[PDB]
Amino acid sequence: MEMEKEFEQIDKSGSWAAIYQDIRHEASDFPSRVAKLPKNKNRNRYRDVSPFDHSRIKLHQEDNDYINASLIKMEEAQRSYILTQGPLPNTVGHFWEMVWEQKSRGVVMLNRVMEKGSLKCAQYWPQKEEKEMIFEDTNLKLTLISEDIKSYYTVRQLELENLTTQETREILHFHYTTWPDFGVPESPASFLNFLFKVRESGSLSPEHGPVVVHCSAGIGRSGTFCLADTCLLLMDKRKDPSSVDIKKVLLEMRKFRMGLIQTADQLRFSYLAVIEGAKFIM
Ligand SMILES: Cn1c2c(c3ccccc31)C[C@@H]1C[C@H]2[C@H](O)CN1
Repeated sequence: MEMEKEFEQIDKSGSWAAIYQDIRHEASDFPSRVAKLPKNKNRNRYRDVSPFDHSRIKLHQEDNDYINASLIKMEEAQRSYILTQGPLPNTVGHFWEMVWEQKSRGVVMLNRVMEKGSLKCAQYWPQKEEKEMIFEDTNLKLTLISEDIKSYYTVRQLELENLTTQETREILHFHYTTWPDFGVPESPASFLNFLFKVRESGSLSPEHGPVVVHCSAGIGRSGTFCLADTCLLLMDKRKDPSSVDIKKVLLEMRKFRMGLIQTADQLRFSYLAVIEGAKFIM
């Protein structure tokens, strides 16, 4: 079926939970043996969210190459994404090592450091120009260059330096600051405006490594971001945009990381975002 009328048909019939449970039943199951090794317990935020072995990002290190991060490679859309958990106190150096090694231009953050009165990720970037951060375990230096605070999101320019080679690179930090502590946004308008700002920066384009996108577990809000981006790109590429099937795209993405889209409300929100976004594109 088309999307917008399939949407109204699920609303009128109140069957979002049944649609979402079908997706959960059909989703891929692949091994995640490296994630579960005892030496990696303090590298995982949640015991039930792990990268598959076949798609995990490897650190260029011979001691321990493990990080909780996955490469989502969308062949028809010609887009790739790295989805990862919010960094932990003992993985902030690994996080920036990955950004460096994978040649990423942009980092997309969809959570606040504290939500619901608890810490959802480490403070992993500097908040003042004159107070830079040094990660001694991976030999990197990170400096805040500029910050632009808007009503729904903040954009930061960062300088990442590999202290071993003295090479430097400019990284863009895109921080969506207004996702509610509970539920999903009422309107997709600010989320779509944010997606378009990331696109306009070059951070999603083939001349760079994959964008790094995270929330707390790296599957819920993060899944919504890449699902909406890929569906909108396919609607622009194909002769028949009504052939784009959001459930089929989501199942394709779940071949590369488990659990993408965590609730039926996030699934409905993803439909809404793609529907409204397709009208603005034209
Ligand atoms: C524009 N730019 C540059 C750097 C940089 C670091 C942070 C923000 C912006 C930056 C470092 C050097 C020179 C230039 C170049 O673009 C890259 N290499």
